[PDB]
Amino acid sequence: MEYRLKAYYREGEKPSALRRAGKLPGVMYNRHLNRKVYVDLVEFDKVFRQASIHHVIVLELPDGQSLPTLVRQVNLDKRRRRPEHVDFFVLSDEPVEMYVPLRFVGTPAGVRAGGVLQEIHRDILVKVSPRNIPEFIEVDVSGLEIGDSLHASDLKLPPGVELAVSPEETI
Amino acid sequence: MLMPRRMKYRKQQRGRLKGATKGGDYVAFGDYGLVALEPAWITAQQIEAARVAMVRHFRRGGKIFIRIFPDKPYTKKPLEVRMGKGKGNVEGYVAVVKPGRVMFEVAGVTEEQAMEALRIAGHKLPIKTKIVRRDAYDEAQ
Amino acid sequence: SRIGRLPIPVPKGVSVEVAPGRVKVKGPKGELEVPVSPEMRVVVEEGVVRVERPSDERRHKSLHGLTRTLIANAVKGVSEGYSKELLIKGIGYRARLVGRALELTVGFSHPVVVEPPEGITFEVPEPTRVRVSGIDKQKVGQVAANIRAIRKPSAYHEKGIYYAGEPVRLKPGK
Amino acid sequence: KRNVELLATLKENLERAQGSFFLVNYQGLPAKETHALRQALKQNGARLFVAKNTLIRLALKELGLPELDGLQGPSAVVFYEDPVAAAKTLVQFAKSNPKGIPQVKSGLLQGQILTAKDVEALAELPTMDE
Amino acid sequence: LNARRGQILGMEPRGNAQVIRAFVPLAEMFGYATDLRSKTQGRGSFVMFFDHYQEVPKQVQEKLIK
Amino acid sequence: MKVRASVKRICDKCKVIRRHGRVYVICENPKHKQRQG
Amino acid sequence: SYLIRKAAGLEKGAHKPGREKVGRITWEQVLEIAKQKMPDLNTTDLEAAARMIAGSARSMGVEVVG
RNA sequence: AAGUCUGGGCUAAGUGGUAAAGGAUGUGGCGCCGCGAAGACAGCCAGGAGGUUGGCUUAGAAGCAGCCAUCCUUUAAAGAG
Ligand SMILES: [Mg+2]
Ligand SMILES: [Mg+2]
Ligand SMILES: [Mg+2]
Ligand SMILES: [Mg+2]
Ligand SMILES: [Mg+2]
Ligand SMILES: [Mg+2]
Ligand SMILES: [Mg+2]
Ligand SMILES: [Mg+2]
Ligand SMILES: [Mg+2]
Ligand SMILES: [Mg+2]
Ligand SMILES: [Mg+2]
Ligand SMILES: [Mg+2]
Ligand SMILES: [Mg+2]
Ligand SMILES: [Mg+2]
Ligand SMILES: [Mg+2]
Ligand SMILES: [Mg+2]
Ligand SMILES: [Zn+2]
Repeated sequence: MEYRLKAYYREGEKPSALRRAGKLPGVMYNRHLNRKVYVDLVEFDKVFRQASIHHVIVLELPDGQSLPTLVRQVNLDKRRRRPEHVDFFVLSDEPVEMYVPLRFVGTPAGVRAGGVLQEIHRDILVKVSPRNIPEFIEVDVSGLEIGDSLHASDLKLPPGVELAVSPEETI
Repeated sequence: MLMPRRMKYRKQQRGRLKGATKGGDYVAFGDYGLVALEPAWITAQQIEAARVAMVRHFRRGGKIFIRIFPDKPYTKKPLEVRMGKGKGNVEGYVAVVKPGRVMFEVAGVTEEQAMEALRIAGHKLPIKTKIVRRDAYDEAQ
Repeated sequence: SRIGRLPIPVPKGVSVEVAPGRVKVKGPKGELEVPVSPEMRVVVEEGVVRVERPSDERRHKSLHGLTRTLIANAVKGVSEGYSKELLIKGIGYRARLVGRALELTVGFSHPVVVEPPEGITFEVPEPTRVRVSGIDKQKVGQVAANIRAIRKPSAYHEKGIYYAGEPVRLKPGK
Repeated sequence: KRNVELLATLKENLERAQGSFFLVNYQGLPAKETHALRQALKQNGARLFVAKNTLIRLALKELGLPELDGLQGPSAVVFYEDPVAAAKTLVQFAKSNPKGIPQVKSGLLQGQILTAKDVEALAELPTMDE
Repeated sequence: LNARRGQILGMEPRGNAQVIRAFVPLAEMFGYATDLRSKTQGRGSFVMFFDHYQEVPKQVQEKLIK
Repeated sequence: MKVRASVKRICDKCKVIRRHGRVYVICENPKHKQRQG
Repeated sequence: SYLIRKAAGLEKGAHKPGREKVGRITWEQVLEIAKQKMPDLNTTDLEAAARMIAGSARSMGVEVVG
C-alpha cells in the first residue's frame, strides 16, 4: 500500500559517476522545496515496479526525515531501455493531481465471442487530497461488445475524488 | 502494404541514421513489444512480412499494433545505366528506424504467443531486436 | 548427485595396490592395472577404496567421477567378471564354436570366423546366443561390439546380430 | 513451504479423533485390490476411514507434535496408516489383516498400532484380532 | 482406398503415371468416381470389374438386416 | 545427418551434444540428427 | 448413460453441447437415473452418484433444471 | 635496438593472426524467480483405477481418424488422456 525507499543527497557528483556506481540520480521537489538526490538503482526498481506513479513512496533521508512523495516523472535512456533520472514530488496536505489505477471488475460479452478488449486507460487522471488516495477504482464491465465502450464520465468516483479529465474521454 | 495516400514531394534526400529514436521508445498500446536494436530503413514489404507472420501465428486472434510507418520514398536507377541524368525513380517506401524504437506491439494473447510471434516477426527484419513487456516505466511516460 | 565421492566396496578378497598414476587391482579372475590422473587421490580404506579430488574446478570434477568408475569397474572385473550376450536372429543364421574361435553364419557367401583377443572368452550355449566374457569391461564391450557389426540388426526385419535386451524397432517394408 | 502443511493439519485433525490409529504398508495392490481394502475397512467400522495414506515424513510430525507416543513402530517403507479409531475398529483388524493375508503375496501387512493410547506391537497386532 | 474397406494388391508404373490395384467392395465405391477426380485433380482414372463375393464383417452383416 | 547453420532440438527427445569442436543434435529418431555446418 | 435418452426429449444429443440445449431434466430426475445405475458405479451415495449424471448431461447437450 | 619486467584477470581457439543473420549444456562471472532435510532434482520399486466403447459419427474408431463435450467418482494420486 505504502512503500519505503532509501534516498541520499548529492551535490557535485557527476550523474555518469553515480549512474556508474548503481545509483539513480534524481530530484525531489514541491512548491516548498527542491533537492538533488539519488537512490540505489536496484532498490528503486524493486519498489517502482509496484508503486509506479500510483501509490505513495516515502523517502528515508539520511538526516532522519521522511518525505511522502509520488513519482512524477521517470526519464528513460531510449537506446538502453533504463531509467536515467527520477522526479520525486513531495506530498504535503494540499490537493494534488495524480494517476489512479482502473480495475475492470468484470468479464466481457465481446470477448468470449471472437474479441480482444483493448483497454485504453490503465488508470485515470484525478484531482485529490493525499490523505484520501485510493488503490482501486472500480469499473463495471458486464456488457461490452466489439466494439462498445465507456467514457470515464460513467465512473464510480469515491468520496474525496474529482476527475481531472474531460468526461468525453474513452476508457 | 503501406505508403502515403499523398506526398508533398515525390522523392527525398537520403538523410542520415544518427541517434537513438526521437520517440516511440516505450510501449503505448499492447502488452508486449519488439524494439529495434540497430538503425535501418525498414521497408514496407519487410514490415508487412512481419505483420502477416504475426497474424498467422495468432490464427486471426489477438490485436497487433504497427508503430512505424514507411513515409520515406526509396529511389533506384534502372539496371545498367550510368551516373548522372538525374535522380532515379521511386521504387518503394521505407521507414527510418533508430535503436530504441518500438516497432510492433501485441495485445490480447497469451505470453507464450506474444513471445513466439514477436520472435518470428524479428526474423523478417534486417536488424537485431529484443522483445519487451509493459512496465511501470512505460506507464510513467 | 555424485560418483566421484562414492566409496567403492572391495570384496574379500581382491587387493587394490596404489602407485603414482596407476592402481593395480588383483582378484580371483586375474589382474588389471588402471591408469589414473596424477591429479586425483586414490585412497585405500578398509574393504573400500575412495577417490578424492583437489578442487571444485571443472576438469577435476570430471576426472573424479571418471576415476572412481574406472576403478570400480576393475574391482568388479577381477571378482565377478563381465560378459555380454548377443542373440542371433534370422532364418539361416547360426553361431558355432570352432575351438577357441567363433564361427558366424549370417547370410554372406562365406562364413565369418572370429578369433578372440587375449582376455576374452566366447561361448555358444545354443546356436543363436553368443556370449563374450572377460575381466576387462571395455574390452568386453568392444569385442561384443565388433562381433555385432558383422551383421547389424536390419531396419525392416528381425534379422542380424542383436544385443541381449536390444529392442527390435522396425519400419514397414512397402 | 508448503501445501504439505495443508496436509499436516489433515492428518493432525483426523488423528485428533482417535487413540487407536494403526498403520500398514498399503502399496503392492492393483486398483481392483485397492478398492478392496478401501471399501472393506469402510465397511468394518464407521465413517469412511480405511487408511488416510500420507507421508511418513508428515505423519511422524503429527505423532510427535500431538505427543501421541510417537508411534515409532516402523515409519520407513510405504505407509498408509489404518485410522482404526476414525472408524470403529476392534477385531476389525481381523477384517483387514486376513483379507490382505489372502489376496496376493502378503497383501497389507502391519507395523505400528497404539492400543487406546499405549503402543501395541508387530505380530502382536495381527494376533490382536485373530 | 483403405478408408473404403479396401485391400491393396500391388502397384506398377505406367505411362508415368503409375497404377494401383485393390479389392474394394462395390458397396463403398459410389463416390469414388468423383472422389478420384478430387484427389488427382481430374488426372487419375479407374476401371472396376467384379471378382468375387465374400462374407462382410458381422457389424454390417447384422446391421444391413434392416 | 542434417547439416546446417541452425541446429536445434526438434523434439523433447532430442539432445544437443558437443563433440570434437562441433555441435550435434542427437536423438531416438534418426531424422533428428544434426551437425552444425 | 443409455437411460438418459428416454428422459429429456432426445434420440441424439445437441451437436455442440453447452450453449445449445435440445432437452432438459431436474435435480430429481438426475437422482432417479442415479438410482438405476447405482449398483454399477463406485461411490455408494446419491449426492455423489448424481453429479456423475449431471456431467453426462453436458456430454451431449442437456441442461439440468435447478 | 630495448623486459623471456612486476601485480590482478580472462582465453584453449594458434582464437590472437579476415566476415553476417543465426545457431549452441564452450568457458568464466553477475542478477532474478521456482523446488528443497515437513527430504527437492537424477536414476529405480509401486500405483496411474472407476461411470465408460463418454456422446455423435464411420463399415469398426473402445483415452489417442475426425468434429464436439471435458463433468464427477473411490482417492496419497491418476487427463473422458
Ligand atoms: Mg524495462
Ligand atoms: Mg533495470
Ligand atoms: Mg545522399
Ligand atoms: Mg511524448
Ligand atoms: Mg534497402
Ligand atoms: Mg520507364
Ligand atoms: Mg536514385
Ligand atoms: Mg533479424
Ligand atoms: Mg574391468
Ligand atoms: Mg566397430
Ligand atoms: Mg539418445
Ligand atoms: Mg636484442
Ligand atoms: Mg613474464
Ligand atoms: Mg593463428
Ligand atoms: Mg586465423
Ligand atoms: Mg556466455
Ligand atoms: Zn528428436
